[PDB]
Amino acid sequence: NTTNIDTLLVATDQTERIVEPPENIQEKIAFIFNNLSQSNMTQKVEELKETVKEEFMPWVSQYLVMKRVSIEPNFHSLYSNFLDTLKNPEFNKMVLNETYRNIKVLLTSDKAAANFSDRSLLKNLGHWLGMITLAKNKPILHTDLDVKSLLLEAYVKGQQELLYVVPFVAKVLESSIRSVVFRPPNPWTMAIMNVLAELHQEHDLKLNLKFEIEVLCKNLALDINELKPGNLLKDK
Amino acid sequence: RSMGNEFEDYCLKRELLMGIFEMGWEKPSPIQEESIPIALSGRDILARAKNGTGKSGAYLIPLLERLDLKKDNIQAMVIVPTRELALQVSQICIQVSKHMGGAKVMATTGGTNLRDDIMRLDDTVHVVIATPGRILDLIKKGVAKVDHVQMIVLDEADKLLSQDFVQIMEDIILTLPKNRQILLYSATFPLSVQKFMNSHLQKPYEINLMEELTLKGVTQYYAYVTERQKVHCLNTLFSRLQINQSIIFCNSSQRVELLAKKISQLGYSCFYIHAKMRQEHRNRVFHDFRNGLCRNLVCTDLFTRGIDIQAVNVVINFDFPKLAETYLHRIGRSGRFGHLGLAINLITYDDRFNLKSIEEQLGTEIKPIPSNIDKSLY
Ligand SMILES: [Mg+2]
Ligand SMILES: [Mg+2]
Ligand SMILES: [Mg+2]
Repeated sequence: NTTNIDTLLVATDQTERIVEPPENIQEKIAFIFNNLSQSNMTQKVEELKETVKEEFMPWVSQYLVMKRVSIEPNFHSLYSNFLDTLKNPEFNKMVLNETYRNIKVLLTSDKAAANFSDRSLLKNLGHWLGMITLAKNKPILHTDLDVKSLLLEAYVKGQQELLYVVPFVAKVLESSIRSVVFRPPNPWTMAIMNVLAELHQEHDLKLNLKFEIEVLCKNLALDINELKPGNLLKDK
Repeated sequence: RSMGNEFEDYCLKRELLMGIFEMGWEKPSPIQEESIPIALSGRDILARAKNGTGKSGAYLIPLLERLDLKKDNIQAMVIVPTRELALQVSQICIQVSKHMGGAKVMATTGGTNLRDDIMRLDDTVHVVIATPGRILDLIKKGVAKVDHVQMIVLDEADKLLSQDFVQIMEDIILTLPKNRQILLYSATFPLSVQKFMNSHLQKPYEINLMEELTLKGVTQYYAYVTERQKVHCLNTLFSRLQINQSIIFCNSSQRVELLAKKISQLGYSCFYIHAKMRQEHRNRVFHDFRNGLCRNLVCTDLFTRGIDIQAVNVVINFDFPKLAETYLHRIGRSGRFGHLGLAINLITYDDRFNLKSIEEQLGTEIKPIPSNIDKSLY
């Protein structure tokens, strides 16, 4: 399938087992997320509070990130609007950490035994990440995800790793244009852009990755030619 | 004659490749892989292909490639039979060509305002996407000047060459330069299409580019349930599956309505579509659904566009069909948007002979619903 999440499932089955809510609560949560729309969001959010206790919220963040967000990129705005409406800043943090966790499972997974879908899962999680951090004026701390080093490590590893990582980075950075704090010419954003602009100068980078970078620039209203590529790759 | 498995191999303009990349078209599909280089050589093409916009990529790409953007003339035309298909094809064409810097695309149909289209054609249009009646009218009024049209696409030619439009089509062709490249796409080839072929196409390259409907990829279940318990069974399914968007098929327009009303009250997100609705309204509902404004669509077998909705990952047969062909139309996919993950059949005891007959006729397997979903009905 194109929505195989086994790679995430397996990695979870080797983590500290958390408290699973009773089936009637699980079922209610699935029903809510299955039937969530813009025109019932208020009603659905209220239902969510009136049914899920505080101790189940870790499970709910795991459900939302692993089972929904990773394979429903078309409803990212909806779940994000859902979080805004829920006004549960401690729930948001669980979702953030679960997002970082699954991202790392993918980034560090053996790319040879990977499912066809794993690239998509990574892109989707990156898109979501950008939406719940940058777009909402929260930083992506390097102690959670160091984007610049990710790019540099990928370039050392080869085309296969770049093929996974570059579209991941682009999906994340897409959200920066919606952030008063992180939009260009924000220094953190531009340092990543400058590394990407340097990759873009590599003659043998696959054309579709060159397009990822050029399209990222267009989305951030950046002139690709106005970027300031360094010499970080020239060591490698 | 495939130039390779990558878009890059076809020597297209870089700007055009970017548009293709942004569409999410990573590699050329088989219909593209064959259609494109022949079209780029200038050959007429006669192609068998399924109805709808799935194949628009196969002709829009060489069409856009052949445009000369320094010329302020209509250079290419796409004729389609309905206003809906014209809007869809033009939207795709605009997105595909968004990096080309100045490609002017215009859709003109009975749905769009004549006066306003006239005004629009005062300015540069390179590509016209139109219904037959409207474009013939503009050509005849001297508003659409077509003496530079070097390529015309007939999309769904069987419908374009039926009794309603065949003479209008004839009139159009005769206004075009005699050497114009013609690319014809059609699901069927009745006598009308054959006649047009012999009269107008210059030794066409003929390809069957139809992706047949397969059940491969779809996990299919059935659950025995009385009519009394179907909605409850439905509630279980929506509490146990991961549903991005779903389509729920019923066997009549009346039952679609009653079901939609019932589940709307149960907190479901849904719209419904059936036969006793004006087409404009059907189109509005389909647009909303494809745009994610609701999660589930309840409908009859009259809705054939579920195929064009990428997020649909689950189909429910609330009522089991009587015919294998009907079942295959509901659940089968071509693989371009991939395959559905999951199909679930709610069957009464009296549906069993049909279930078994259809499974066998389709050479497929429809398994019983797994235990951990079957519990919680109780
Ligand atoms: Mg029409
Ligand atoms: Mg129409
Ligand atoms: Mg019309």
